[PDB]
Amino acid sequence: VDGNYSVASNVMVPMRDGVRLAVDLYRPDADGPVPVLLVRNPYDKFDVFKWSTQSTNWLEFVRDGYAVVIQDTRGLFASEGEFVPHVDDEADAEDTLSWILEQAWCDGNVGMFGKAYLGVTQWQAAVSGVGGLKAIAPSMASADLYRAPWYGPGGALSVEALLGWSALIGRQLITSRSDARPEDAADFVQLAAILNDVAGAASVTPLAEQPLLGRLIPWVIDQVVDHPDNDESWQSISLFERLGGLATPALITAGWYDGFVGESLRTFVAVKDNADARLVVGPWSHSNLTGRNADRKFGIAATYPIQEATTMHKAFFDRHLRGETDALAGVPKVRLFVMGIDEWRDETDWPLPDTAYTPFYLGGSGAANTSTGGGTLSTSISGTESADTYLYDPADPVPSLGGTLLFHNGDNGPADQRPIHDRDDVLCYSTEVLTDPVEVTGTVSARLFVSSSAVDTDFTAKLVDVFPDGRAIALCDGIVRMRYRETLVNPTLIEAGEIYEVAIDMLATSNVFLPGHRIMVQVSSSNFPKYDRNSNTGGVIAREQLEEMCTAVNRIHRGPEHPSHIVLPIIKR
Repeated sequence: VDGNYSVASNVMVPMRDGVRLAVDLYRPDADGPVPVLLVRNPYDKFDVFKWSTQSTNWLEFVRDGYAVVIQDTRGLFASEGEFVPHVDDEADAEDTLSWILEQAWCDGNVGMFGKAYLGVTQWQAAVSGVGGLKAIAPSMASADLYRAPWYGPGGALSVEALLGWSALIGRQLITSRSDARPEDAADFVQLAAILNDVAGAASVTPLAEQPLLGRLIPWVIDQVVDHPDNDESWQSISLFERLGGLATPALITAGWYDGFVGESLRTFVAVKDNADARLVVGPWSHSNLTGRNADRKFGIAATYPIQEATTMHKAFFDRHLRGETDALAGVPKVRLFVMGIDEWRDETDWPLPDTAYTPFYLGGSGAANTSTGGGTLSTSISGTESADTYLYDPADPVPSLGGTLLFHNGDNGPADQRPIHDRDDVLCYSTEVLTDPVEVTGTVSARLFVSSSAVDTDFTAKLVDVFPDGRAIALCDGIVRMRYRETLVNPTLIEAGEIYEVAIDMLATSNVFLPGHRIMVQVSSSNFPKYDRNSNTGGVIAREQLEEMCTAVNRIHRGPEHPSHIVLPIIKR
């Protein structure tokens, strides 16, 4: 009977090392083998409601004759072994795909889908070289775990991401225990205390001293906190350099305020030339897919469109797993939610073909400190050589507000920035009020001429849409940790007082700045706890006591000889 299926629970699948991973099998009631979809999940295969609303109505796949396999990753829930994030998923996926292809009900075509960690596991499957894997659909995910979600292209630790995710894993571990331990109740209460105040949890120094999280999951320190450089421990789990050699179609989803957005987009660029890649980018954060935020509404069309996503995935799998050559007719290559006009729009490529990478130069009379300073943005080079100066004190960092936060207030991406506009360490530069719309859609970076009294420090840049009513809405932002200014791999310190030209990777955005709005940039030296705070010492930042840290007098240089600017991807239509 078409539309009918059965579900077998806890089918144990043996890995190469003998450890068995548990899967559930959703198999259509049909004669003959069927195409198969695999989901590798660290959050309990049984608990399909926890993630499915952020993905697809995938039971439609099963009713339409796909088999679906959902697997507990190694060491979690019904699976045997020991859980350490990322390090076993390449081999475990290869073995799992091999097992699936052997089964009587598999017709030789496997795909995957899933979000975040369930999207990472698809890139880790895709590098296995198993021919039966015909397509993947990694949503809001990354193929380079240093660059997202644990560190970033700027070389700063995403501390709220680390601590928030570790705490959720700890609670998961405790809730899943066969026999409760005497300390479970208290551990559970204190993991909730981390999740209720992630910035406070991230404020304890030394950062590397994590008595609770380091005990429940030592990888927190042993891998992430102890490896601030993009070293072999990170490269060993990175998939990115191998993506260019694949020929695997990929349906890639991202969100403009999602923690993985920079790496999600880079996977699309890395695979688009060798197979059928697809891009969908909505205005979502990792945990807020509604399109509604405290001070910014994108309209109901911005709500994660799960039914259209289901239709698109099925069309995608029909083309690549069933060989239905016309299945993707009418489906665009790229589909972006363009903010400002707040509309979905089809494109033929990402980056957009006619992108004009345009410098907007920092300038203005007087000091650019606070939103009532003199800072300007202009497409013309500033005529007068000036400099803006502020004190970055690690004990008083600029609080994170919106952006791509994951667990610390991570449901308000397009956050109003006015609560930090008064800060002397927040330099503001903006255009005049616009009389014509300006569309900025693409990757965004800054090039700043900076100097410090310290031998290391951070510099941040944040792009902002100023509304007529005064709302200053965050778009995209980035950081550069000065020791990593040239390389994330082999850092060197800087000379106090010397001027450096540094790039700040500000990820990406799609926004039409409408008439009556302004384009604004904030520059500073902290963004906490989105990023951990630089100690301004050149030390091992995560091993320093707050007392051991130094303040830094930092300076942005701007003028004809130091033309600091933000590079905006301008689209004109």
